[PDB]
Amino acid sequence: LIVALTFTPALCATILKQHDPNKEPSNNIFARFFRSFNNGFDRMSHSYQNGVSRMLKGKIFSGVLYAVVVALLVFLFQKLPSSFLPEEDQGVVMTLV
Amino acid sequence: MAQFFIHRPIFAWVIALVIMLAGILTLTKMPIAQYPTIAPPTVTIAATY
Amino acid sequence: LSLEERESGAQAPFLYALSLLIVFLCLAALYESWSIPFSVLLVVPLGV
Ligand SMILES: CCCCCCCCCCCCCCCCCC(=O)OC[C@H](COP(=O)(O)OCCN)OC(=O)CCCCCCCCCCCCCCCCC
Repeated sequence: LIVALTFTPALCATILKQHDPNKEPSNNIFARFFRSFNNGFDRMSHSYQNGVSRMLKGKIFSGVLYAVVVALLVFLFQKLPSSFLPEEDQGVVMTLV
Repeated sequence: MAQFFIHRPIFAWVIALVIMLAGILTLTKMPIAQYPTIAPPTVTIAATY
Repeated sequence: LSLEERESGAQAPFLYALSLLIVFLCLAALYESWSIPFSVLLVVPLGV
């Protein structure tokens, strides 16, 4: 928190460079990757929004899904056994005779 | 306040550097154990007949 | 004392390097400059 309040704002003031409203996109293997990634993520966001809308309209379906989720959680909580600490190989063996 | 250090970048750098130096110095002297717990005392008495 | 000396060797120069570093850093914080502190630092010989 403190670092974000003091050190990073100074770093941004000092180290960030002013934006330029000019036709300076250079097509490059290193560069075009980012444009393609941005387009893909932009449409993926639309897909997510559509899924959210269908979730909101379907009250019963969302309710039952969440109920099943909590039920599966509680069912699996029992299945794991419980111990204080794990057993670690420590590279030594003692033998009793 | 953010404004104070926005105008005094060298000051903010110096504070960051001092923190890092203190931490590096600390790391060169810390104890290293597997667990935070420290075992409670034991006293043993030995006699031979 | 001989043993003490052998243990205490190389502490003073290390210790005085740390102090000079921190003095530089504090002077830089005061003047807000990386080059100004050195004028102030150059004065050490004169007193000694
Ligand atoms: C391993 C190293 C130790 C690590 C400790 C943990 C990190 C502590 C936090 C970092 C401390 C950084 C210290 C930097 C010193 C800064 C000196 C300075 O020049 O700041 C000036 C500033 C005032 O600035 P301004 O009002 O703008 O005026 C400028 C001119 N117009 O002044 C100010 O705004 C106030 C700044 C604070 C002033 C502190 C005063 C020093 C008091 C020290 C007493 C404690 C000593 C403990 C000794 C222990 C003994 C065993």
